[PDB]
Amino acid sequence: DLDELKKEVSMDDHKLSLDELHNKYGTDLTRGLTNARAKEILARDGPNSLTPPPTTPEWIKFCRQLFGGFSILLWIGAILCFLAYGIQAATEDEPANDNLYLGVVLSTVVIVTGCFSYYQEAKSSRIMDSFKNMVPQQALVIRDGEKSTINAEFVVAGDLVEVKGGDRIPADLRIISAHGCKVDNSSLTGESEPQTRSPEFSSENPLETRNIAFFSTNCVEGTARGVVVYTGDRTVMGRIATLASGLEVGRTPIAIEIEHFIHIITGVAVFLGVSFFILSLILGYSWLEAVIFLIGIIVANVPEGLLATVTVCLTLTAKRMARKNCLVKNLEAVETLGSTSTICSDKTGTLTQNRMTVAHMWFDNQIHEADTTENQSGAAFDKTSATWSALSRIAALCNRAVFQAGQDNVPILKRSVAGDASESALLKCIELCCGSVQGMRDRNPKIVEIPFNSTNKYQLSIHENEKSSESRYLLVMKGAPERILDRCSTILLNGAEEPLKEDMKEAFQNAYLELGGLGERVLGFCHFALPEDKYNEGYPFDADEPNFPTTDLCFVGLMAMIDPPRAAVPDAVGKCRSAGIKVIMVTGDHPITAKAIAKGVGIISEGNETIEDIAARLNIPIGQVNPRDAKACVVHGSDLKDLSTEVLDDILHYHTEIVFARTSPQQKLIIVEGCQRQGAIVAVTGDGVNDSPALKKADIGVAMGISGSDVSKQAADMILLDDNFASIVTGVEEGRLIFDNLKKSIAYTLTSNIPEITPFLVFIIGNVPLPLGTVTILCIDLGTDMVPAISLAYEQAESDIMKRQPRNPKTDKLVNERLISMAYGQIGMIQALGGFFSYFVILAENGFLPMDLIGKRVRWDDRWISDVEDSFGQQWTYEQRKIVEFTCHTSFFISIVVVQWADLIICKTRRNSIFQQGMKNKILIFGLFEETALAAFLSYCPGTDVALRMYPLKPSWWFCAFPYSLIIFLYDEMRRFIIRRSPGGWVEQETYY
Amino acid sequence: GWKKFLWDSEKKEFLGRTGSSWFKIFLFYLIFYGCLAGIFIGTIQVLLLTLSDFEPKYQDRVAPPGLSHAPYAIKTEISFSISNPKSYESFVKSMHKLMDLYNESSQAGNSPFEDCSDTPADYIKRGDLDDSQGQKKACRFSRMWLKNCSGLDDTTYGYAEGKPCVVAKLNRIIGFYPKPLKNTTDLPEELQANYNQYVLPLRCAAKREEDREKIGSIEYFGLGGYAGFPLQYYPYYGKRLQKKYLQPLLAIQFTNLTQNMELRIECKVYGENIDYSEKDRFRGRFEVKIEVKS
Ligand SMILES: C=C(/C=C\C[C@@H](O)[C@@H](O)[C@H](O)C/C=C/C=C\[C@@H](O)C[C@@H]1O[C@H](C[C@@H](O)[C@H](O)C[C@H]2O[C@H]([C@H](O)[C@H](O)CC[C@H](O)/C=C/[C@H](C)[C@@H](O)C[C@]3(O)O[C@H](C[C@@H](O)CCCCCCC[C@@]45C[C@@H](C)C[C@@](C)(O4)[C@@H](C[C@@H](C)CCCCC[C@@H](O)[C@H](O)[C@H](O)[C@@H](O)[C@H](O)[C@H]4O[C@H](C[C@H](O)[C@H](O)/C(C)=C/[C@H](O)C[C@@H](C)[C@H](O)C(=O)N/C=C/C(=O)NCCCO)[C@H](O)[C@@H](O)[C@@H]4O)O5)[C@H](O)[C@@H](O)[C@H]3O)C[C@@H](O)[C@@H]2O)[C@@H](O)[C@H](O)[C@H]1O)CC[C@H](O)[C@@H](O)[C@H](O)[C@H](C)C[C@H]1O[C@H](/C=C\[C@@H](O)[C@H](O)C[C@@H]2C[C@@H]3C[C@H](O2)[C@@H](CC[C@H]2O[C@H](CN)C[C@H]2O)O3)[C@@H](O)[C@H](O)[C@H]1O
Ligand SMILES: *[C@@H]1O[C@H](CO[C@@H]2O[C@@H](C)[C@@H](O)[C@@H](O)[C@@H]2O)[C@@H](O[C@@H]2O[C@H](CO)[C@@H](O[C@@H]3O[C@H](CO[C@H]4O[C@H](CO)[C@@H](O)[C@H](O)[C@@H]4O)[C@@H](O)[C@H](O[C@H]4O[C@H](CO)[C@@H](O)[C@H](O)[C@@H]4O)[C@@H]3O)[C@H](O)[C@H]2NC(C)=O)[C@H](O)[C@H]1NC(C)=O
Ligand SMILES: *[C@@H]1O[C@H](CO[C@@H]2O[C@@H](C)[C@@H](O)[C@@H](O)[C@@H]2O)[C@@H](O[C@@H]2O[C@H](CO)[C@@H](O[C@@H]3O[C@H](CO)[C@@H](O)[C@H](O[C@H]4O[C@H](CO)[C@@H](O)[C@H](O)[C@@H]4O)[C@@H]3O)[C@H](O)[C@H]2NC(C)=O)[C@H](O)[C@H]1NC(C)=O
Ligand SMILES: CCCCCCCC/C=C\CCCCCCCC(=O)OC[C@H](COP(=O)(O)OCC[N+](C)(C)C)OC(=O)CCCCCCC/C=C\CCCCCCCC
Ligand SMILES: CCCCCCCC/C=C\CCCCCCCC(=O)OC[C@H](COP(=O)(O)OCC[N+](C)(C)C)OC(=O)CCCCCCC/C=C\CCCCCCCC
Ligand SMILES: CCCCCCCC/C=C\CCCCCCCC(=O)OC[C@H](COP(=O)(O)OCC[N+](C)(C)C)OC(=O)CCCCCCC/C=C\CCCCCCCC
Ligand SMILES: CCCCCCCC/C=C\CCCCCCCC(=O)OC[C@H](COP(=O)(O)OCC[N+](C)(C)C)OC(=O)CCCCCCC/C=C\CCCCCCCC
Ligand SMILES: *[C@@H]1O[C@H](CO)[C@@H](O[C@@H]2O[C@H](CO)[C@@H](O)[C@H](O)[C@H]2NC(C)=O)[C@H](O)[C@H]1NC(C)=O
Ligand SMILES: CC(C)CCC[C@@H](C)[C@H]1CC[C@H]2[C@@H]3CC=C4C[C@@H](O)CC[C@]4(C)[C@H]3CC[C@]12C
Ligand SMILES: CC(C)CCC[C@@H](C)[C@H]1CC[C@H]2[C@@H]3CC=C4C[C@@H](O)CC[C@]4(C)[C@H]3CC[C@]12C
Ligand code: ALF
Ligand SMILES: [Mg+2]
Ligand code: NA
Ligand code: NA
Repeated sequence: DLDELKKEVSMDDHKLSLDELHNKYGTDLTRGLTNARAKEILARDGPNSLTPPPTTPEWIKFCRQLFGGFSILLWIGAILCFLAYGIQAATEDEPANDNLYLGVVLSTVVIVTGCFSYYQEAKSSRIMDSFKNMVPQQALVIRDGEKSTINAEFVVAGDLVEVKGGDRIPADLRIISAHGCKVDNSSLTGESEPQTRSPEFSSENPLETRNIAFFSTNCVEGTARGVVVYTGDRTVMGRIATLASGLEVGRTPIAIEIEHFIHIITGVAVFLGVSFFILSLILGYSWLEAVIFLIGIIVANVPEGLLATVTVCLTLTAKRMARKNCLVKNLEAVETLGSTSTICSDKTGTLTQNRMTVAHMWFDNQIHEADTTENQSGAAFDKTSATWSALSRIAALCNRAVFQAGQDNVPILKRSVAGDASESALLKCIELCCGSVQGMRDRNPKIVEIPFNSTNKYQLSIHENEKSSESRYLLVMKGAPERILDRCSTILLNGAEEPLKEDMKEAFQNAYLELGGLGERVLGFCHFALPEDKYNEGYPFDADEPNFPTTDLCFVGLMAMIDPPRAAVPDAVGKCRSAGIKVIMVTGDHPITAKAIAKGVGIISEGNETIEDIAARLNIPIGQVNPRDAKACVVHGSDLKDLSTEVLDDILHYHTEIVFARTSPQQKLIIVEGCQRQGAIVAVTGDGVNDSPALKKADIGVAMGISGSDVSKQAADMILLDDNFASIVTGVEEGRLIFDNLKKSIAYTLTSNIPEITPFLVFIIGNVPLPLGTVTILCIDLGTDMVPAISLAYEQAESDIMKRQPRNPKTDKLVNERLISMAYGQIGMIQALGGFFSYFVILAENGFLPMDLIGKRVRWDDRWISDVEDSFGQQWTYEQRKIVEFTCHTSFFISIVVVQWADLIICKTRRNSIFQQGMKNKILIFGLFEETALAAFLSYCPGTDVALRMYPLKPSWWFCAFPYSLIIFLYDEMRRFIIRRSPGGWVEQETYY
Repeated sequence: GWKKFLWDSEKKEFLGRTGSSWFKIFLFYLIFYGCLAGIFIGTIQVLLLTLSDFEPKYQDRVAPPGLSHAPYAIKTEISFSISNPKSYESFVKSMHKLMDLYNESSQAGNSPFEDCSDTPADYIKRGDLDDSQGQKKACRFSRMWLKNCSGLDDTTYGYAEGKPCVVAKLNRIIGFYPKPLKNTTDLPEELQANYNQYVLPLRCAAKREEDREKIGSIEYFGLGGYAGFPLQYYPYYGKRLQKKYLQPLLAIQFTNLTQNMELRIECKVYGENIDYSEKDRFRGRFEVKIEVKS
């Protein structure tokens, strides 16, 4: 699976003669292969079917998730926890259940988090399966001189294959004889343009020559013959499919950010452990205790719910998106749009509507503009002159297409029309502002029509005149404006007629160049009243000789047409450029059309200029001008084929408005790679199959949904179910938003680690009884903290997020040291002081003063010392002192909740004040209320001091943590004040997350 | 990377910052942590002002009182061989540590040990819990009162020939008045004989019905010859108001103990403000496992 040999541009043999090609493959042009030779080649090369990818079972991925994230740090502990049980059961000591209910709780945490990480794990694309559904089941092959329909898989290289309008090309063929055959190279070019396949050769590029039919296409009309040159994994869209299924997915930014966050966390956990080991050796503890202490500190620094919390956080935004018809297959992708700095878009079908629409019209020496928007929300074109009526008669009569039966329900533009795109566009415009064409057509009976000719270059027909006062004959004709201009001598001005003097002939030339320069295709319409005296109502004008005056006609006016852009395309492109996002057009379309749509949508701002434009404005050769004076550049695919790596880097490094035209799919992949190379995230928005290799290697794919295909839909990460381009703007707002929110929730969940680890550090150092218990740390981490932190995600913006430039990937991170300095350094420290304060209060009120607590652990823990003297001389049994220690765990946990109130409030806003933003978030309020109700419930419910070991508190204790909370609030409030008044100062480069 | 992020010589940076940054950050954390320490200390001083020196504010976690014992047995088991002397050393060292506080040399002079009734008597109130009349006075408790377990005659206290002693003690509680059961028709079997209102009775027995036969003669030694605690040593006024205070003790000799067999002996005190707990096996009663294997 050599990827480089698949990135190279394809090669072929269309230059050889028919006979020569047969020598290269071994066949008969009039008899084909023999059943013996055909089967022999069937055993030699293999079947004509795209093969399937290697598949990954699911017990594999779920298990992978088990030994991942920091679940490894938790395994060392669940397993260690059991080891101690085995030792107790085999050494015969305690039948109690502490160790075990912990190995079971830790194991359960790992199993549940695994489920949460799976829900987020990239889904497994079925690129090849969709692709495989492409090839039809039975082809028509001519063997031994007879026609037979055989399984397409049984087609080999060399035999004769016949195709008919409506069938799919079973393999890569070399046309030998055609009869008006046309193919739809949508899958390779990206255009529904009907190309024609002729046995003769016409271009050095195999993709442009007509003597080659391509797999993955269909013969729209006509019949043809040919020879099989490529079958299987060797075909063109076959090389593209094989490249698509074998192009890595990448690693999203949210993931890389999670990697960095994990790294940071594990760093401080191993630092604190190595430090308390050297300390435990300087004080005296044995090696068994020093090693056990190390393991305890590391595991204690792991936050059980921050990974699952990030999953819930991302899911709520994906639902908000689902409300605006924006569905994301990958949850991680949701964020990629906000971090994108360069959007590579497709034109036909994505930037436009892929529906030829009448754009501009010429009549009465005046250019008129028509509404070319989906929902018809614009300006009419003044339907009050007689000229327009005559124009409607010309176009509506000299047109053979008709709406498809049963469209009486859909609107006028989205209905199906059988015919060319020009006659269809004209029919739709006339049916739009002139009523039903079916009655307009039956109101005037067509007598004789002479079809479009390759020599005449026009289309004409005569019909009766519905004037009940004029029984004469009407003649109408349409065609290229130059040919029709050479056939007129009058002009229908404002209704009356006038001669064709050079004044209006020059006005017609300037109008032709005006509509032509607009990237539009123009046509000319003229008509004439046949004199009923020289051609009576009974005379039949058989289409044989000159029965109609070719010249001396009456020209009425020109009519242009082009594929317009979707409604919110210009506004969305402008919004993206406003946010500092570089827009680049990439399409396999003609550079004239591509450039016109670029200037019309905002890619090439009006005023910027290309090197050819400067050479034309000055009238000098192009090799003289300097390329640095040109901001925008149009790069052609043929030229793109011959360019080095550095040249592409310079093209993107010096030109701000770029457009790649006539580019194949492999080149699309190359351009995306040229972007990522420097160091930016890329988003590709497409519709057809040639966007598949560009959507796979990009960082995020956006597929349309209504106007797309199944390959682009399955190979994308985000789907736009209504083809509303504006969803891209919404996604760039929400991405940044959901980015700024993860920081707040992370700081919130990282602040409570300190008041959770410090008690054990004091237990081993200062030799005081144990302040905080294991069953309390677990109830906090998975209970109280979750709801307030999941609610932080719903927070609104502070400033206009659509104004700042895209974040930098190498420097701006998600978790930086500025956060650690706040959670681990300033807020968590105060929380620890409040907890220890409530602790000392509980022990001082019951008889154990602070001076007598230092140095007691050895006797405070012993299970056989039933006489422990306190500061007043009383004698406490073992269970009696243990009850007080547990009541201290309960009040410590309640102190944590009290300080989390002020932490959730100071974490609500990173910069702004609370009196500005406001407490409009109902989930946060509910979080505080529930957080308090749960603590009261865990302490006061009967049977809790039996099950969980939490005793009731006396009402005076609940107020020992209040001052610390107010202080936290005031400190952070003054913190978020100097940042506002002083931008760029010490407080900013030291505490601004 | 490796080398640069450690020391570059153009910006004169170490680990990432310059000389003045480490100073700004160190000074900030010094001032911050200093304020933190001062605030914690102030909030602890107001706490020293809240509480009283002669009485714990809350006395609900220590009631009723426990019942501890010497020796110091781990897992509540007293197992020793009558031949190997290095088997009951850990026990004697404890027993001795406890009795070493009742030496007559310590109890001398008028203060603060006054001579009290040689026979059980009633309570004695030395006033309130104040500093007005200085250090209160506590009754003297002589060693010799315990007859065969005093370490004065047979230092070992009995462990030498298969006859051990167990000095039981009631947990000291401030302002706690012991209340014995009255002579009414409802009273345990044992307590009927020798009802001395002024004595809190202590009586040991066998946990299981079978072990009864295997346990011999429980001989209690105490004040006045009774198997209890004299009410005159109460109440206790606390360390601050009654330093040099001695709590009564009761010796128990388990004579005629079957050899080479684990015996479960449960001792229990009786009284009104005495209540046992199924969770705390030392509240009012206590359990001992004795096995004189020889
Ligand atoms: C399951 C776990 C593990 C344990 C769980 C545990 O609890 C339970 O399961 C229990 O185990 C249950 C298991 C039961 C198993 C069986 C039982 O059923 C059955 C029953 O067990 C009962 C016992 C049971 O009752 C026991 O007691 C249970 C406890 O066990 C542990 C004990 O304490 C302790 O182990 C007792 C065991 C024994 O003592 C061990 C002895 C040693 C092995 C050894 O020494 C003996 C001996 O020598 O070994 C020999 C074999 C040799 O080959 C070995 C080779 C030795 C190698 C030597 C190299 C050393 C070394 C190593 C180098 C790397 C570094 C280096 C520096 O040192 C370097 C230096 C060199 C150069 C040194 C060379 C020295 C040479 C030494 C050697 O040669 C040998 O000694 C020599 O060969 C000898 O032969 C010889 O005799 C030598 O003797 C001498 C040697 C010296 O002694 C020795 O060297 C010494 C002193 C060294 C000193 O350090 C030196 C010092 C002075 C010092 O250096 C010094 O100078 N300082 C001077 C300072 C100074 O000047 N200052 C001047 C000042 C001026 O200013 C002599 O010197 C030498 O010369 C001589 O050569 O090299 C050989 O065999 C023999 O010789 C043997 O005797 C403790 C516990 O395990 C357990 O409680 C039995 O009584 C009963 O009969 C039986 O039936 C997972 C843990 C949990 O995760 C965790 O929770 C854990 O539980 C907590 C941490 C517990 C802690 O907290 C608890 C309370 C609550 C906790 O539980 C909560 O959980 C807290 C949590 C924590 C966190 C936070 C929070 O809270 C919670 C939240 C977490 C959740 O939320 C999170 C989110 N936030 C998520 C989630 O995680 O988690 C407490 O209760 C605990 O107590 C407490 O620990
Ligand atoms: C409370 O009283 C304790 C007992 O007091 C004794 O009896 C009372 C009634 C009075 O008559 C009093 O005057 C008596 O002293 C008292 O403890 C006693 O302290 C002395 C002084 O250290 C100890 O004497 C020393 O004994 C050892 C050997 O002891 C053996 O027996 C004991 C058990 O009794 C075991 O524990 C030991 O392991 C030994 O098996 C002698 O080797 C030691 O020699 C020293 O003196 C000689 C001269 O006699 C010198 O030549 C040597 O160099 C040594 O300096 C002593 O003779 C005595 O053993 C000890 N009794 C007990 C039972 O332990 C206790 O200190 C008093 N406490 C307070 C707070 O008042
Ligand atoms: C605590 O209580 C016991 C028992 O009291 C008795 O039972 C209570 C539940 C309640 O009903 C009391 O009213 C009731 O007395 C006290 O000890 C008892 O004392 C009496 C009197 O000495 C004894 O009765 C004696 O019984 C003998 C045979 O068992 C008999 O020979 C004795 O004769 C004496 O009295 C007769 C007159 O009846 C006289 O003629 C004789 O000359 C001789 O004096 C006598 O009847 C009980 O046996 C005792 N009970 C026990 C269990 O020993 C006890 O003194 C009291 N303690 C205190 C400090 O108050
Ligand atoms: C009983 C007692 C209780 C004890 C409780 C202890 C609780 C522990 C509390 C906190 C733990 C602190 C551990 C250290 C945390 C450092 C954070 C860290 O490592 O985060 C990682 C950052 C990366 O950040 P980034 O991605 O933005 O980088 C982008 C770089 N780009 C873009 C240029 C490429 O790396 C960096 O910051 C660079 C690394 C800097 C390391 C500094 C080490 C300082 C540690 C100790 C100093 C002690 C001195 C005391 C004496 C003072 C003098 C009086
Ligand atoms: C000694 C004890 C120490 C304790 C320390 C811990 C304290 C932490 C707990 C509570 C702190 C409360 C802080 C009060 C802040 C009030 C701020 C405020 O009022 O700013 C006014 C805002 C701004 O409005 P605007 O101009 O933007 O509107 C524009 C409207 N347009 C658009 C229509 C024009 O108005 C709004 O936010 C809209 C109205 C919102 C009203 C919120 C009322 C609820 C407040 C607190 C809930 C109680 C929690 C209790 C937890 C304990 C559980 C047992
Ligand atoms: C917003 C999203 C929230 C997501 C969170 C998920 C919600 C989780 C919901 C429920 C899980 C809670 C399970 C608690 C299990 C307690 C088991 C227990 O109590 O069993 C009692 C045993 C009995 O032992 P025995 O038979 O020997 O007694 C003999 C006594 N004799 C002989 C003296 C009579 O005692 C022992 O095991 C003693 C050891 C005690 C072990 C306690 C372990 C509890 C661990 C974590 C608790 C966290 C749950 C907090 C609630 C959150 C609500 C949202
Ligand atoms: C129970 C828990 C109690 C907790 C109470 C905590 C109270 C302690 C609060 C603050 C004490 C720390 C003060 C540290 C002052 C020395 C810091 C220093 O050396 O700073 C130098 C800079 C001036 O250098 P530069 O920026 O011009 O150079 C530019 C250089 N380049 C480029 C690096 C930016 O200083 C500046 O910027 C000015 C920044 C000064 C920092 C203001 C922070 C104020 C925070 C809290 C005060 C509010 C307390 C409310 C308590 C109510 C209690 C009921
Ligand atoms: C102490 O216990 C012993 C038994 O160990 C008792 O003496 C036994 O008495 C029976 C008769 O009931 C004799 O058959 C045995 O031979 C005796 N054995 C010994 C070793 O003497 C003795 O009466 C008990 N004494 C006390 C005071 O309880
Ligand atoms: C703004 C700052 C300076 C105000 C600080 C107020 C201090 C002095 C207040 C706040 C909360 C108070 C404590 C609240 C509850 C109790 C429990 C009671 O049984 C003894 C007093 C004690 C321990 C109080 C002592 C005084 C105290 C610590
Ligand atoms: C707002 C901040 C900066 C004020 C901090 C005030 C500090 C410096 C004050 C608050 C309470 C004070 C303590 C109150 C009581 C005592 C007991 C006395 O026998 C020695 C001094 C000592 C220990 C004081 C030292 C200074 C102290 C700790
Ligand atoms: F629509 Al084409 F590339 F632009 F797919
Ligand atoms: Mg397309
Ligand atoms: Na945490
Ligand atoms: Na992708």
